[PDB]
Order: sequence, then structure tokens, then C-alpha cells
Amino acid sequence: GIREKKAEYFAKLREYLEEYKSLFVVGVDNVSSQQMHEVRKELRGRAVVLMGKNTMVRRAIRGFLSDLPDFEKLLPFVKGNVGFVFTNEPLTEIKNVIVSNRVAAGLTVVQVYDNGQVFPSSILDITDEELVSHFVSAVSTIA
Amino acid sequence: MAHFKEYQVIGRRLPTESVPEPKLFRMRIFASNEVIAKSRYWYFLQKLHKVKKASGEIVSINQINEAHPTKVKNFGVWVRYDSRSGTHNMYKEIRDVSRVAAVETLYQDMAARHRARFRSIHILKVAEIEKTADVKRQYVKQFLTKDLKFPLPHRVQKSTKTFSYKRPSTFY
Amino acid sequence: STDSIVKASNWRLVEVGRVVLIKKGQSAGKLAAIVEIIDQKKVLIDGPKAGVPRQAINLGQVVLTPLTFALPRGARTATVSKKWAAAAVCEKWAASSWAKKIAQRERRAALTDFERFQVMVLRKQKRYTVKKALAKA
Amino acid sequence: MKYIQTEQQIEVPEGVTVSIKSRIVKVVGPRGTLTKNLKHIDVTFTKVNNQLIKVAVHNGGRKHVAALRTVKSLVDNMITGVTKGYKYKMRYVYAHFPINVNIVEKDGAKFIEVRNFLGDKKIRNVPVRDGVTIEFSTNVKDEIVLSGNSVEDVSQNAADLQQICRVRNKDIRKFLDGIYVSHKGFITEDL
Amino acid sequence: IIEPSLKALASKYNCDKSVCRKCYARLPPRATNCRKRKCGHTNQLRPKKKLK
RNA sequence: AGAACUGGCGAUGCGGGAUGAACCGAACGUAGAGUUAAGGUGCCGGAAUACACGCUCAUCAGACACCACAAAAGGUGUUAGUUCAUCUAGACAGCCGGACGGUGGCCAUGGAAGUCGGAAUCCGCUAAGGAGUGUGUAACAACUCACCGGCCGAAUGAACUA
RNA sequence: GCAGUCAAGCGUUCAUAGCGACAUUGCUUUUUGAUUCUUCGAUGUCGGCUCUUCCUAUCAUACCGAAGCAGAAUUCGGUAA
Ligand SMILES: [Zn+2]
Repeated sequence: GIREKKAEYFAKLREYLEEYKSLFVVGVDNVSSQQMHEVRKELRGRAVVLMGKNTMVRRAIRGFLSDLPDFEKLLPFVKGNVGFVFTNEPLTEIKNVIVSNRVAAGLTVVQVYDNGQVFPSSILDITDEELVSHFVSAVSTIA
Repeated sequence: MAHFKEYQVIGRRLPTESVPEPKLFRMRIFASNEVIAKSRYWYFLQKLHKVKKASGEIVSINQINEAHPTKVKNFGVWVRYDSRSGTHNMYKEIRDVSRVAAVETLYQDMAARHRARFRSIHILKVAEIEKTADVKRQYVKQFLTKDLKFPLPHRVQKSTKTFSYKRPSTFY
Repeated sequence: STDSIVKASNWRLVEVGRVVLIKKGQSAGKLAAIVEIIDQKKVLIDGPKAGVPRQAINLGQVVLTPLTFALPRGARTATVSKKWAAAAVCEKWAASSWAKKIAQRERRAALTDFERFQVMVLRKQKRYTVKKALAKA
Repeated sequence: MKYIQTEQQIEVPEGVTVSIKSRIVKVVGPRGTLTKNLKHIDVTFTKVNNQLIKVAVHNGGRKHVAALRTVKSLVDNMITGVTKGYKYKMRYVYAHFPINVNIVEKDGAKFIEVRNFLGDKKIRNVPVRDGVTIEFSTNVKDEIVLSGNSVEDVSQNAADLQQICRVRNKDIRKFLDGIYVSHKGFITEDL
Repeated sequence: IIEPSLKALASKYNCDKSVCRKCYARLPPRATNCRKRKCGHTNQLRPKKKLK
């Protein structure tokens, strides 16, 4: 029962780990039972959010290092109050769904995982101008 | 029952034309001399096989010396014993340098705490405990912590003479 | 005053590397090192240099000294020697009053009757020059 | 089983200085200074910094170890008493004869004096302990308030005042008259 | 007479107690054992009885 | 009070059991030297205030066969042990976060919205959150707890034995 | 003769305020028996009077804890001879 219910968790954790390609680790310090409910709705389109006990998660992920191994780099960010938000929709939109909406006095992004990688979500939030000015200043470096 | 040595005792039933070459049985016995050890061998064998020493013989008796008589080990000790009102199994742990050293404190401890004299105890198993923290018992775990140190407060020196011309101190 | 003052008893600790002076037995007189703690009453010691045999000993037949040197716990006799030497333990001991008084007391005890006589005569000489001093300032 | 070491911790707050020598503890803060003899317990103190002092028992059995926390506490309440201070409040409770309570003195002494208890012609006196100071609330009927640096002395002086009104030969569930401790806390830091 | 809250106050002292059944000690109301050595620290306790 | 076998006392001192017919040791010419028995070795008193591991604190401790009595039954005193269960998939404790939507759920009534009370006890979203453990309001608010989490890191709960 | 343990029952309700069956562990030596060790070439019976001392299983008196203690009166219990 108690062994059962834990095992159940690992099950659904694994399932999103295979199904969705990208991953949001969200900090939820404070944050109401109500707030979360409304990020569910706000993302009922694509994203699924999945919360759990850290020691459950570290353990479960580690046992998944045989198949699906880059999740070994997820580990250094499951600490404090955290949860996952899996998605196949793209990047920023979803992040902005998370960060922005149902903020009050919110919940935060702490690191992102996509295709065996590790942003900070500072990266993603990029001005298209550092991308602009680094193909510019180097066509100027060629000129 | 004293300063203990540990012996291999190996014995067997006497040969019959019907069964020459009867099976050999060994016990490890803790005792102080070999007369006790063979006694002890028979006491146990009689409780485990039909044999009295009148139908058997002791084939070999050999002292088993501790292999690493200065490595400190933590031993698991298993014991069966009689109380004034029944009989009990009991697991204890002992930290020491040799089985023979451990067993002797087992006997003092059974005497101190449970008032069990030697006739009343059987040693069931004695075993070095391989991995620290398979150690189960607080009063031995305490010693296993890293960079363990302690003082010995309040030192009393024994005096050689009856009078002393200074008031002593306990300072260590 | 205005700092919190707390004088704390500075006990010699039973610890790996603590050096002890053996009170009793055949190794009576010699230094050995605690290698591993056995319990509140017993320890493994080892005095390769003084030639005291690595053995489990009861703390009551030993006396803790203030000296201690770096020694990994469990260290076998060979590496106890290397370390004891590296540390210059005998050097430190010899320099102590404690070791000096033992030596003094040892030397007195070996004095011949003739020697006892000379110490008398010399003492009487020193005395003399002392009493005239202790009389001038 | 004998615990090879076992220790507790004493936070020293800003502004206070605790100094201990052969178990005689002197604690000094903004409110004043208290001392206490701890010689009757073998414990050893150790100052880590001026914020923090430790107390250990070495190689001690149960009952010894029980002494450890209690030393910590006593020393804690010395520190609290000399920073926040102690305040115990009491209430007179009487069904009929109002309990009439004043301060009186003899040889510059100071007593809490209690009159008319259950209609008694006798007068009750309780010496006011040194260090403890008595007030009477302005806006709670029948209140009485003892305060000072020493919980020990405040609390005992309150106990003395209530024990002196016990009611003898009457069912004490029906006859509930008395002076009872009604609140206890700090001088400084709200109420 | 006597406000409800002071009757309550008085009762923490006078009546919210338990009683040793061997030796009669007035004991703390949530106690498990008698504090007294004469009754063997018995754990045979009962509540002090409430008025009418 | 009365039988069985043996050994004793009686008929027998001696050494020990303080004392003592019968127990323990040992049986007896006059003595010297040595060694022991049973029993002892803080002091009375000849002989270690010897060595070693524990256990015990008694406002009625305890202290040696025969022997100079103590039981049922109890103890959250302290010791060591047993069994069952919880816990590295993170328990227990401590501090700290969350404790939500249908929804003021139907009765009933001056008003009763989780908390006078009758009868029910469902769902959603959950990592979790009772149609509600209490505090509180006139009734809502506010607080609280059950429940889930953060941190910490190896123990925890119960019943028993002697 | 005196005191416990268990707790079915009594006690409007409620085992244990006060009690307490069936059973069961004890204590005492002012009951009475059982025994026949001492004394039958002697140890002067019963009761009272007088007088001293001791025990405590406490009737009164001191201070307490319980209650089916409102008050008064009682009853249970402690330290107490
Ligand atoms: Zn009691």
C-alpha cells in the first residue's frame, strides 16, 4: 500500500520522463494550494505539472540512469521546495505562462532541461539583439 | 572457566565392523585448559547426537590462535542462557582484539548483569562484524565515530605511603 | 571585564597519536602511542622505538602525557615508527621536566657511598656562598 | 550505558556577558547581574565565542546526563532574566469576602500583607524577596504583579503568596478563594 | 459571583488534578504514575472528583 | 511423632562456622622446621585499603552454606535483553511552508457559511488538504489541526523478559 | 486475630468515594489447640489493689491528603506513641 503508492509515483515520473522532451524545474516557495491549481488550468493546454518528495525523485531518477541517463544532471537542482513541469510545446511561452500568471502577494523557474541540456531560463529570456549584434559585429569583424 | 583459550575439538563415534570410518564432528570450544575443553565437547555432543564419550573418542584437539591479535574488531556475540525463571537467547556486541578476549568479557557481563554463572550459558556464535554499521548496538557504535577523543576526568593516583605532605589533585 | 570568560579544563585526551607513559609491567618506564581506542577503558598501544610490543592495554596502567603526534588510526607498527620518528617524539619528551625528574631521580639512586659523600661536601660549599649572598640584598 | 560525550548549548545574546569559574556562574546584562553556584554537578563549560558557550558531561550515565539540560536551562533563564526580565501575574479570587492586599514594612523590610481572606480576622504576611518588585495593575481588577531578574525568586515569591491562602477545613472545590498565578512571562517584549 | 474565568483559574489549582489510589497524593491531572515512594510509584491513578 | 541406607553425636579434643553435641576441615604420644585444609586477609586480627569487567544509592540499602525466615502483587528507578511494527523510496522528533475548488453541501431558524444541532461523509484539483480537531463571530472574517511538503540524517513505536 | 493481590458485584448512573463474592498471598503470638525441650530433693494458681516501663494494629489531641467533602457532622488515608 505505502510501498505500492510510492512505486506508483516512480511509474508516472518515468512516464513523463519518456513522453515529454523538455522539462521545467520550478521553485514553489510559499505558493498556495490555490495558485498551483491555477497554473494547472493555465497550462491544461500542453504542459503537465508534477510535484513530489525530493528523496523519492533523486532515488527514482538515479534508478533510471540505465536508460534515459542525462537526467543525472537534473539531480543537483532537486533541492528545497521544487517540482517539475514537463512540456512538448516550446520554451518561452510556457515559461512565461509559469513565471508571469497567477503571481500574487508567485512561482519561479530554477533550471530547464531540454534534450540533455541545462539552461537557467535566464538564457531563454533573450533579446534577439545579442543574437542580432553578434552576427553583426562579426560581419563587421569580417569587414 | 577463567582465562580463555579457544580450541578446535574433533571427535567421532567408535568404529564398528558395520561402520568403520564413522562421521567426524568438530566444535570450537572456549575453555581454559584442554580437560575442560573435551568435557565441553562431550557435553554438547550429547545434546546433539546419541553419543556418550563411552561410545566415542576424541580424534584431535588443537588450540586456535587469533589471526590478527592486534587488529581491533567489533564482534557479534550470540548466547543462550538460563535465568532463575526461564531460558533466553540474547545477542550482544563486544569490541576487542581477540575472540578469546571478547568471550571473556561476555562471561563477566553475563555475570554482572544477569547473574548468569558459567554453567548457565551456551556460546551460540561469535563473529567479527564485517561492515561498520551492521553494528547494531549503541554502546559499541559510540566508539566508531571519526576522530574520536575523550578526556578521563578526575584522576586518582594511588599512594605508596600512608601520609602525604600535600593535598592531592585530580588533574589529568 | 566585558568578555565572557570561561576557563576550560584542558585534559590530556585519549586519542590516536596521544603519547602515553607506561606505569606498570615489563614495559614499565617506556613510551608508547595510542593507535586505536577499544573502549572507555582499553586501547591498542605501540612503542616500536622503546621496544614495547603493540598490544591492547588497560588505560589504568598507562599515564597520558601532554605529547601527541599525527598518526592515522589503526596504523601498523612499521608506520607507527616512521611517524613517531618524523615527529621527533623522544626529543620532546626528554626536554620535559617530567622526563628530567625521572632521569634525576634515576641518577641519584645510582650514587655510590663515596659519591654521596662528595655531594655532601659540594652542597656545603654551595650553601656557604649562598648564605652570605642571602644577607647582602 | 555511559555516553562518551554528550553536550548542550547556551546562546549568549548581544549585550550580555557570562563568566564561569569553578562552576560559579556570573551572568551580566542590561537588566542587572545574577550569579549561581553550580558546584553540585560535574559538568564542564567551554566558550566557543561570545555568542555561544557549550556544556558537556564526559562518560556519564542517565541520571548524570539528565543534569546536563537542566544546567543549560538554569543558565538560559539567567540570561533571559537579565535581558527580558521576568514577570508573573496573579489574581485574587474570592466568592464573598474581598481579599484585601497591601505592602507594609518592618525594619525597612517589605511584606505582602493579606487581609480578610475568607473573612479571617488574622493577618497574613509574605516577605517580598530581594530583587523582586511588586506592583498592582491599574486596569485589571484584583491583579498583583511580581517582577525581576530571577525567575527563581519571582516565581517563589508568587508561590509564597498563594500558599499563604489555602483554605483549611472546607471543600476546596467549592471554596475556591485564593491568589493564583494567572500569567507568567517577561518584563520587556509585549505582554 | 466569581467570574467564569477565575473560577477556571482557581480550578487549575484546586480541582484539575488526579489522585493516587493507594496513597491519595494530589497529582498532576495528566500524570501516569504516583510521585510518592510509599505507594511504589503506582500507576493506579484516578481523576480528582468534580463538585456536584 | 514414626521407618529405610550411610555417615555422625553420644564416647572427641583440634582448626573454621562470633557464639554453638551433631555442619565444614580434620580425628589427638612429647617436640622442632616446613606445607596446607575448611575459613579468611580495612581496623578489631595473623594475611593485598590487591588486580579486572560490570551492577547497586535504599527519609527501612546490602553483606556468604547448615542459619537464625518472608510471599502473592506492583514501580515511567536503573541495567541488559526479546518480539512485532515504522524507517535511506528519509521515518521518529524539532523548526519551517502549503492546508485548496464544487461550496454558505441538505435539513432546520431571528440568524448557524467545516466548529448549537439532526441526517448524511460525494466529487474536483492535487505532493496534500475532513463537507472538518479545536480557538473564535450575531452570523461571515481571522487563527488552528488532520493531510502533503522543505530542512536534518539514522534511528523510531508498542508489548514484554529478568 | 490482623493485612494484602485479582475484580464479578454493591454503591440511582459509576468495579475500586466507601465497600467487595469466587478464589489467592501473607502477617501476628494477649485466642485455642498440637508438641513434651526445661523444671516433680519444688519456679508459690485466678482476680483485684499499687507502681513503672515498653509496643502500635492510633480511641483523643497536633499538621495533613481523600470523599458519593455545600455548610455542620462524619467517613478513608498519611506523618505521629
Ligand atoms: Zn501514591
